[PDB]
Amino acid sequence: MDKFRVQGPTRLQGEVTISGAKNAALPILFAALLAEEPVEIQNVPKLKDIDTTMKLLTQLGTKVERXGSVWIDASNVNNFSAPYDLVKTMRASIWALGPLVARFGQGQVSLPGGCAIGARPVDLHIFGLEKLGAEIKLEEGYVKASVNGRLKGAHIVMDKVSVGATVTIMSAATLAEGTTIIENAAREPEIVDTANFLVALGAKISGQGTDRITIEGVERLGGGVYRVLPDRIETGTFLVAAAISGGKIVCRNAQPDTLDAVLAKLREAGADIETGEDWISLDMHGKRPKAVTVRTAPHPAFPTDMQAQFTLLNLVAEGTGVITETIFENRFMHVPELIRMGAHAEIESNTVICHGVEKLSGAQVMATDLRASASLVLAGCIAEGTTVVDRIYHIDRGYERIEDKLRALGANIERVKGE
Repeated sequence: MDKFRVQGPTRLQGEVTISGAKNAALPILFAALLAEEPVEIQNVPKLKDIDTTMKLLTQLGTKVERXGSVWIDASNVNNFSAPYDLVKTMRASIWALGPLVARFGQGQVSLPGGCAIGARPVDLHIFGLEKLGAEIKLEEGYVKASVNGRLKGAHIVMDKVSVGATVTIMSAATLAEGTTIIENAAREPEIVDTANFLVALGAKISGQGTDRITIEGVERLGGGVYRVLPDRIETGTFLVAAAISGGKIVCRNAQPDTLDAVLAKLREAGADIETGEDWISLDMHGKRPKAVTVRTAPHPAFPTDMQAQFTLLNLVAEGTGVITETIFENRFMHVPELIRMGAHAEIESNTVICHGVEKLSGAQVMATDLRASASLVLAGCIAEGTTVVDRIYHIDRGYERIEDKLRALGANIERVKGE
């Protein structure tokens, strides 16, 4: 089990190039099942789920290959079933359902142990496709969809905001007969990116980014070249890296408008921030951060995927600050780990009261959540001594070569193979 051995303290400063967002690349890759002509998806990070997705698409009859781009030719897709062995490691596989039923009138995806599709009183993937006219069956370890003819546009009200189901419904609606209006739609930048990709193929969609998305169905989608947007969470992670170490960093290949809440919170912490069309610079001017108040909420509000990172920021800041989760109320496993590194904090209900200390101390730590794990690596960079972060494969799956990026910023980090 690989680990990262980090030697601190080190100021993290310089430049980093932000990779494409896996959370946008995945729905775009599945949306490509709708394309009748070749598609080139650019700026796709090299991460496990991307490979898993390519293997699944191939099984469906898609011709795929990759490098910086992933080239897709779904013209001859002829198998409409995503098997257990190809989906067991990735829940995103559910996104094959909508496109398949919308373009070929049928589809099915295996549901492995731990998969909660159909378990909610109202599963929005199922609800949305049913509203569009599909008949959904949950049988023999699969979720199956079918429709006689084409799907039909409908006014669909999502009873909860769901990025997952918004992608499913929006994607399938592009080939439905008529207009579909999605109310209470997820507003995440990845939804916007998926919508713009579909439009690039010839789809008619408006309202992406707002709580209401309107799709006017078309007979077919063609092809095109589309560049995946920057990973806003990776960006925030590196901005935090500089913010907690007195450094100055410039993030290249970034998209500032996906991070309004995060940048505003860093300014409250004392960061000197500037932005350009494709870059963001953060400069602490050698100063320790000031404690801030953080409250996670649905985009465009402060993102829960940056919560662990800002908890770390508060734990080395001047003053007492509070972290409040309204999305994942017990997403605090990074706290006990940081406490073993000398951090001072109390977890109370859905909040963490942080009492910032001047310097952390190295320890052997581990968190299974991707963002928490990355935060522990950052903590090791600024702590006094040696920090060993275990099970870093979790990071490997969500960040593209974070080791190389941190090293180029000044980190003393080494990947170690099993103890």
